[PDB]
Amino acid sequence: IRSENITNNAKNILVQFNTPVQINCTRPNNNTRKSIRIGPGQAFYATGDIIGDIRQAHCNVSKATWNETLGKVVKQLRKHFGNNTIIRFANSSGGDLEVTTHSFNCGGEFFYCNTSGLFNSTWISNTNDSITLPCRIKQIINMWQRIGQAMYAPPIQGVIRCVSNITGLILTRDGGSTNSTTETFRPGGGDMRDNWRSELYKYKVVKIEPLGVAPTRCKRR
Amino acid sequence: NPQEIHLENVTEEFNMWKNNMVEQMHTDIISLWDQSLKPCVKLTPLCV
Amino acid sequence: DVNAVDVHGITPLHLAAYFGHLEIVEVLLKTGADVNARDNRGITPLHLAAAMGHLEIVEVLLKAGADVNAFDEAGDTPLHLAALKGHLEIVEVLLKHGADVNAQDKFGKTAFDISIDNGNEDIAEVLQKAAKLN
Amino acid sequence: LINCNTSAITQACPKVSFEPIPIHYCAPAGF
Amino acid sequence: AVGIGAVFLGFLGAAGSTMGAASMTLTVQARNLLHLLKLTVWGIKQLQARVLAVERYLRDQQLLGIWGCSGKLICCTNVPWNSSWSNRNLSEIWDNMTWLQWDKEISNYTQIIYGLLEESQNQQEKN
Amino acid sequence: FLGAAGSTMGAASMTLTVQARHLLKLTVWGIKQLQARVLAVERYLRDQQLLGIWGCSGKLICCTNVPWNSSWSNRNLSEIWDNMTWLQWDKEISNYTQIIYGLLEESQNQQEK
Amino acid sequence: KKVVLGKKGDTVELTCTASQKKSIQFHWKNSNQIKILGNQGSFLTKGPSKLNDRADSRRSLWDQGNFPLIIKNLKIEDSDTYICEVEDQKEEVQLLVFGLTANSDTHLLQGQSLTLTLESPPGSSPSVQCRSPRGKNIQGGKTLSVSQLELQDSGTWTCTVLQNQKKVEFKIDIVV
Ligand SMILES: *[C@@H]1O[C@H](CO)[C@@H](O[C@@H]2O[C@H](CO)[C@@H](O[C@@H]3O[C@H](CO[C@H]4O[C@H](CO)[C@@H](O)[C@H](O)[C@@H]4O)[C@@H](O)[C@H](O[C@H]4O[C@H](CO)[C@@H](O)[C@H](O)[C@@H]4O[C@H]4O[C@H](CO)[C@@H](O)[C@H](O)[C@@H]4O[C@H]4O[C@H](CO)[C@@H](O)[C@H](O)[C@@H]4O)[C@@H]3O)[C@H](O)[C@H]2NC(C)=O)[C@H](O)[C@H]1NC(C)=O
Ligand SMILES: *[C@@H]1O[C@H](CO)[C@@H](O[C@@H]2O[C@H](CO)[C@@H](O[C@@H]3O[C@H](CO)[C@@H](O)[C@H](O)[C@@H]3O)[C@H](O)[C@H]2NC(C)=O)[C@H](O)[C@H]1NC(C)=O
Ligand SMILES: *[C@@H]1O[C@H](CO)[C@@H](O[C@@H]2O[C@H](CO)[C@@H](O[C@@H]3O[C@H](CO)[C@@H](O)[C@H](O)[C@@H]3O)[C@H](O)[C@H]2NC(C)=O)[C@H](O)[C@H]1NC(C)=O
Ligand SMILES: *[C@@H]1O[C@H](CO)[C@@H](O[C@@H]2O[C@H](CO)[C@@H](O[C@@H]3O[C@H](CO)[C@@H](O)[C@H](O)[C@@H]3O)[C@H](O)[C@H]2NC(C)=O)[C@H](O)[C@H]1NC(C)=O
Ligand SMILES: *[C@@H]1O[C@H](CO)[C@@H](O[C@@H]2O[C@H](CO)[C@@H](O)[C@H](O)[C@H]2NC(C)=O)[C@H](O)[C@H]1NC(C)=O
Ligand SMILES: *[C@@H]1O[C@H](CO)[C@@H](O[C@@H]2O[C@H](CO)[C@@H](O)[C@H](O)[C@H]2NC(C)=O)[C@H](O)[C@H]1NC(C)=O
Ligand SMILES: *[C@@H]1O[C@H](CO)[C@@H](O[C@@H]2O[C@H](CO)[C@@H](O)[C@H](O)[C@H]2NC(C)=O)[C@H](O)[C@H]1NC(C)=O
Ligand SMILES: *[C@@H]1O[C@H](CO)[C@@H](O[C@@H]2O[C@H](CO)[C@@H](O)[C@H](O)[C@H]2NC(C)=O)[C@H](O)[C@H]1NC(C)=O
Ligand SMILES: *[C@@H]1O[C@H](CO)[C@@H](O)[C@H](O)[C@H]1NC(C)=O
Ligand SMILES: *[C@@H]1O[C@H](CO)[C@@H](O)[C@H](O)[C@H]1NC(C)=O
Ligand SMILES: *[C@@H]1O[C@H](CO)[C@@H](O)[C@H](O)[C@H]1NC(C)=O
Ligand SMILES: *[C@@H]1O[C@H](CO)[C@@H](O)[C@H](O)[C@H]1NC(C)=O
Ligand SMILES: *[C@@H]1O[C@H](CO)[C@@H](O)[C@H](O)[C@H]1NC(C)=O
Ligand SMILES: *[C@@H]1O[C@H](CO)[C@@H](O)[C@H](O)[C@H]1NC(C)=O
Ligand SMILES: *[C@@H]1O[C@H](CO)[C@@H](O)[C@H](O)[C@H]1NC(C)=O
Ligand SMILES: *[C@@H]1O[C@H](CO)[C@@H](O)[C@H](O)[C@H]1NC(C)=O
Ligand SMILES: *[C@@H]1O[C@H](CO)[C@@H](O)[C@H](O)[C@H]1NC(C)=O
Ligand SMILES: *[C@@H]1O[C@H](CO)[C@@H](O)[C@H](O)[C@H]1NC(C)=O
Ligand SMILES: *[C@@H]1O[C@H](CO)[C@@H](O)[C@H](O)[C@H]1NC(C)=O
Ligand SMILES: *[C@@H]1O[C@H](CO)[C@@H](O)[C@H](O)[C@H]1NC(C)=O
Repeated sequence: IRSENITNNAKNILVQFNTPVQINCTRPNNNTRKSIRIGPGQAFYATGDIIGDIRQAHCNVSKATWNETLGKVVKQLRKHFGNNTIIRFANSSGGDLEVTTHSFNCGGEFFYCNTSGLFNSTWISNTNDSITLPCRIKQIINMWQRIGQAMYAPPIQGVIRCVSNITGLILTRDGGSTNSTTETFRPGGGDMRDNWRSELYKYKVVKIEPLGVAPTRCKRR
Repeated sequence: NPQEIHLENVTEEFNMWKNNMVEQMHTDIISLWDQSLKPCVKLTPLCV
Repeated sequence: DVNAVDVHGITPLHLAAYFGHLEIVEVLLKTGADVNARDNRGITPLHLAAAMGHLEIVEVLLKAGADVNAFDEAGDTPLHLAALKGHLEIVEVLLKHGADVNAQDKFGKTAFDISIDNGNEDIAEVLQKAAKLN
Repeated sequence: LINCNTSAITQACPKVSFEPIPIHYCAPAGF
Repeated sequence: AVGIGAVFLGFLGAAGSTMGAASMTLTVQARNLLHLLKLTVWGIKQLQARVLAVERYLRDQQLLGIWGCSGKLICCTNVPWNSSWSNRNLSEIWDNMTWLQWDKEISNYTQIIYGLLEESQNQQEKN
Repeated sequence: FLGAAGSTMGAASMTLTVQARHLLKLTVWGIKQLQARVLAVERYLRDQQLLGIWGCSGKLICCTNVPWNSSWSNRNLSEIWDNMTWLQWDKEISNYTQIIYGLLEESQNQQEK
Repeated sequence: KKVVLGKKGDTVELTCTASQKKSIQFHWKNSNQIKILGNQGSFLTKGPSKLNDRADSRRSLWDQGNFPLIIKNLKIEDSDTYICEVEDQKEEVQLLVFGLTANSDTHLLQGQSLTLTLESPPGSSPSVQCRSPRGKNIQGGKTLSVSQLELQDSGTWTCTVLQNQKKVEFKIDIVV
C-alpha cells in the first residue's frame, strides 16, 4: 500500500496486487426476458423494458480468488494499524456516479458497475462460485478531464466483451474519532493522476551534469 | 533493444507523489481523449 | 445528430427525458430537437418525463409546445402515467397546462379510475376539483 | 449575480474502436 | 537516442564508486563509445532526437574547450584552488567521498569557478 | 549567431563570450528544418577544422604573432573599437582577406618548426 | 474565525479560498474529523456522515477558485465548525443554527399574553431583539414574553436574533 499520509483521511491509499484477479464481462446479444404486461401503462412499460434491456450487462469476478486477494490485503493493512483492531470494508458513501459506481469503457461504450456487492466484508482478528456485478450503460457522463457533462452515441447492437485483470485498488479510510475501532474503508478514486501514480511509482527523471571540478596536486604549462 | 545500467552503491530519494512526470501523462491522456472520442453533446460551465 | 433516430424510434430527447437531466433537455431544445418526437410504441418525451417524476423537464417540454394530450399505441395520456406512479405535482402541472380528464385509452381507463384503482386518493380529489372547475 | 453561462457544443459523433496500447516514455538527450 | 544519446548515460554507471576510480575509468568508458509511415513520418523524429544529441554534445564540448581543454577528458589548469571552497584535505575527498556529494558541496561555488576559469584563460591569451 | 549585430566592436567582443553558453506538409517542412540544423553543425565543425590549422582550435578569442600591414587597415585603429561595428569593418578588408589567411597558415608552418 | 447564522430551513453558502486557479483537491471536515465532501479530479464525493443527502456544492465555480458548501434543510444539530483543506490551508468557519417560533399556532384572541420559543444550540447565548410595526422594540435575552396581544398587534413581528455582532431576522405567526 502507498499513501501520502497514513492516519489522514483525505489522502487515497493505493494498493498493488501481487496476483491478478480475473474479471470478465459481457453485454447480452438480445433481450432474454421479454415480459408480457396487460395492466395499465403497458406502452410505457414496454418502452422502459426495451430501453433498459438495450443497456444492461454483467461482470463476473471469481469469488475465491478475490476473497483470498483481499485476505492478503487485510493482513497487509493491519500492519500500519493495531492488530487487535477490527477493520472492515463498506460500499461507496455517495456522490457522482463515477465515484459511487465503477466506471470503465469497452469499445467506446461506458459501463457503470455496482461494486456494493463486492466490498461487503467484516473481519475479526485472531480468528467455484463466481460473483456477478450488475453494470448499466449510461449515456450522460461527467467528464473527468474538465467540469461538465457529455452525451455520446447509443450503444452498438452487437455483443461486446472484456476480459481483464485487476491490478490495483483505490481506498479512502473513514477517519473517525469513535474509540479508534471499526475502521471502515470505502472505495474512491476519480482523480486520474492517482491512477497514473499507481504505475509510475518508481520512476524519476534527472538531467546529467558531466562537467566536474576537483582540486588536485597537478600543475599546468 | 533497451539499455539498462545497474548502479552499485547509491541511495536516492524517489518521492512519487510530487512527481512532475504525471502532470504530463495526464495532459497527454486528455489530448488523446479529446482527439479520439468526440461526444455528440458536450456541455461545460463557463463563468465570468 | 440532434434529430437522430434509431430502429426503435427512440430519440436522444427520449433518453434525456427518461434519465432526468435538465441541462441536456434544454440544450437539445435550443439546438432544435423535436418536442413531439414519435416512436414505434407511441411514447413522446413527455410520457417519460411525467412517469419518472422530474418536474423541471416536464415544465421545459410543456413550455416549448409539447402535445399535452399525446396518445400512444395504448391510448394512454401522460396524465395517466403521471397518476399511475403516484406523482401528484406532475398531475396539477398537466392540469395547469390543460390535460383532459375524460380521455380514454384502448381499455377504458380514466385518470380518475387509474387513481382509484391504485388507491391514490389525493390525486383523485384534486383532479375531481379540476373536473368540477372545467 | 455572477455570470456563469454553460456553453454547449454539438459535434458529429461517429463510432470508433477503443483499445489501449502500451506506451513508454523516453527521456530526451542529456537526460 | 541511439549513439550519442546512449553514451550520455554511458558514463552514468559506477556513479556511487570511489572518486579516484571513476577518473581513471573515464578513458576506458570513452574508448567504449561506438512501412510508409516508418521512414517518412517516424524516421524524422528519431533524426530530431539524434541531431539534438549531437547539438548537446557539441555545446558541452565547446563549453569544455573554452578553458583550453578541447579534446581532453582530463586536463590540468593553472587556476589556484581557494581554501574557502573546500577547506578539507586532498586525501579524504579522493578516498572517502563520491561525485554526487561533492557536487552537492560545490554547487554554490561552481558558478564562480566557471567564470574564474574563463577569466584565467582570457588572461593567459592576453599574455 | 547572426543576432545582436547592432552592438559595436567592443561590445560584440564581450557578448560573444556570453553566446558561448497534412502529414506530407509537416514532413517536407521538418526536413528543411533538419537541413538547416545539420548544415549549421557541419559548418561549425568545418570552421573548427579550418581553425585547427591556425592553432586557435576550440577558442573563441585567440592571439597570433602574424605581422599586420598598416596598409590593410589604412586607419589609426584607435576609434574602430568603440564606434564602428563588425559589418562595416568586414567590408573594409574584403579585398585583403585571402592573403592574410595565407599569411596565417605559413606562419603556423614555421611555428611548427 | 468567521461565523454564519441559519434560519432552520434555509441554505447556507460556506466558501473556501484558492488562488492557483487549477481546481485543486479539497475536502470538508467537522470538529470530529468526519469527511463531508471532497473533490477527486472533477467529480464530487459525498462523505460518510449524517450530512449526506442534503449537502451540495456548486460545480461551476471549481475552475475559478471557489469551493462552496451548500447545505439544504438546515437543522440545529449541524451547528459545528467546518474546515477547508485547499492546498495546505486549515481555514475554519462556524455555523450557528437556531429556531425562533411561538407555541400558539392559530388559536389566539384579543387581550391575552404572547410567549416565544427559541431553541438555541448548545454552547451559545444569543440575544433576541424584537421589532413591532406598532413600535414595541422589545429588548431581552433568549426567552421573551409579551403581556399584551390584541387586534392592533396584528401582523408578523420581526424578532431578530443577534450574536457575535451578526443578526438574522424571523417571522411570527399571529392569527386573531
Ligand atoms: C484490458 O486489456 C484487455 C486485452 O488487452 C481488453 O480486452 C479486450 O477488449 C476489447 C473490447 O471488446 C476486445 O476487442 C474486441 O475484439 C473482438 C474480437 O477480435 C478478434 O476477432 C477479430 C475479427 O475476427 C480479429 O480481427 C481480431 O484480431 C481478434 O482475433 C473484435 O471483433 C471487436 O471489434 C468489434 O467491436 C468494436 C467495438 O467498438 C467495433 O468498433 C469493431 O468494428 C468490431 O465490430 C464488430 O463486432 C460488433 C460486435 O460483434 C458488431 O456490432 C459490428 O457490426 C462488427 O461486427 C462484425 O464482426 C462480428 C464478429 O465480431 C460479426 O458477427 C459481424 O457480422 C460483423 O462482421 C473488438 O475489437 C478485445 O478482444 C479484448 N481482448 C481480449 C484479449 O479479450 C480489456 O478491455 C482491457 N480493459 C479495459 C478496461 O479496457
Ligand atoms: C499527516 O497526518 C497527521 C495525522 O496523523 C497530521 O498530524 C496532525 O497535524 C495537525 C496539525 O499540525 C494536528 O492538529 C493539532 O492538534 C493539537 C493537539 O494535538 C492542537 O493543539 C493544535 O491546535 C492542532 O489542532 C494533529 O493533532 C496531528 N495529528 C496527529 C495524529 O499527530 C499531519 O499534519 C499530516 N501531514 C504531514 C505532512 O505529516
Ligand atoms: C451502499 O449500500 C446501501 C445499503 O446496502 C445502499 O443504501 C440504500 O440506498 C437507497 C437509496 O440510495 C435506499 O432507498 C431509499 O429507501 C427509502 C425508504 O424509505 C426511500 O424513502 C428513499 O426514497 C430511497 O428509495 C435504500 O433503502 C438503502 N438501503 C438500505 C438497506 O438502507 C446505498 O445506496 C449503497 N451505495 C452505493 C453507492 O451503492
Ligand atoms: C447496488 O446493489 C445494492 C444491493 O445489491 C443496492 O442496494 C439496494 O438498493 C435498492 C434500491 O436503491 C433498495 O431497494 C429499496 O427498498 C426499499 C424497501 O423495500 C424501498 O422503499 C425503496 O424504494 C427501494 O426500492 C434495496 O433495499 C437495497 N439493498 C438491497 C440489499 O437490495 C444498491 O442500490 C445498488 N447500487 C445502485 C447505484 O443501484
Ligand atoms: C502485529 O502483527 C505483526 C505481523 O507482521 C507482528 O510482527 C511480527 O513481530 C515479530 C516480533 O517482533 C517478528 O518476529 C515477526 O517477524 C513479525 N512479522 C510477522 C509476519 O509475524 C507484530 O508483532 C504484531 N503485534 C504488534 C503489537 O504490532
Ligand atoms: C452484505 O452482507 C450482509 C451480512 O454481512 C448481508 O445481509 C444478509 O444477507 C443474506 C443474503 O442476502 C440474508 O439472508 C441475511 O438475512 C442478511 N442479514 C444478516 C444479518 O445476515 C447483505 O445482504 C450483504 N449485501 C450484499 C449486497 O451482498
Ligand atoms: C491477466 O494476468 C495474467 C497473469 O496471470 C496474464 O497472463 C500473462 O500474460 C503475459 C502477457 O503476454 C504473458 O507473457 C504470460 O505468459 C501470461 N501468463 C499466463 C499464466 O497466462 C494475462 O495476460 C492478463 N490479462 C491481460 C488482459 O493482460
Ligand atoms: C577565497 O574566496 C574568498 C571569498 O569567498 C575571498 O575573500 C575575499 O577577500 C578579499 C580580500 O582578499 C576581501 O576584500 C573580500 O571581501 C572577500 N570576500 C569576497 C566575497 O570577495 C578570498 O580572498 C579568496 N582567496 C583566494 C586565495 O583567492
Ligand atoms: C434471443 O436470444 C435467445 C437466447 O436463448 C435466442 O433463443 C433467440 O433466438 C434470440 N432472438 C433473436 C436473435 O431474435
Ligand atoms: C457469471 O456467473 C453466473 C453464476 O450463476 C453464471 O450464470 C453466468 O453465466 C456467468 N457469466 C459469465 C459471463 O461467465
Ligand atoms: C469468466 O470468469 C469466470 C470466473 O472466473 C470463469 O469461470 C469463466 O470461465 C470465465 N469465462 C471466460 C474466460 O470466457
Ligand atoms: C473469505 O475468506 C475468509 C477467510 O479467508 C472466510 O472466512 C470467508 O468465509 C470467505 N468468504 C467467502 C464468500 O468465501
Ligand atoms: C467511545 O466513543 C464514544 C463516542 O464519542 C464516547 O462517548 C465514549 O466515551 C468513548 N469511550 C472510550 C472508552 O473512549
Ligand atoms: C560498495 O560498498 C561495498 C561495502 O563494503 C564495497 O565492498 C563495494 O566494493 C562497493 N562497490 C563498489 C563498486 O565500489
Ligand atoms: C589533514 O591532513 C593532515 C596531514 O595528513 C593531518 O595532519 C590533518 O589532521 C588532516 N585534517 C583532517 C581534518 O583530516
Ligand atoms: C568517511 O566518511 C564517513 C561518512 O562521512 C565517516 O563516517 C568516516 O569516518 C570517514 N572516514 C574517514 C577515514 O575519513
Ligand atoms: C548553497 O545554497 C543553498 C541555497 O538554498 C543554501 O541552502 C546552502 O546553505 C548553500 N551552501 C553554502 C555552503 O553556501
Ligand atoms: C607590408 O607588406 C609588404 C608586402 O607588400 C611586406 O613586404 C612588408 O613586410 C609589410 N610590412 C611593413 C611594415 O611594411
Ligand atoms: C592616433 O591616435 C592617437 C590618439 O589620439 C594620436 O596620438 C596619434 O597621433 C594618432 N595617429 C595618427 C597617425 O593619426
Ligand atoms: C575592393 O576592390 C574593388 C574592386 O574594384 C573596389 O571597387 C573597392 O573599392 C575595393 N574596396 C576597398 C578599397 O575598400
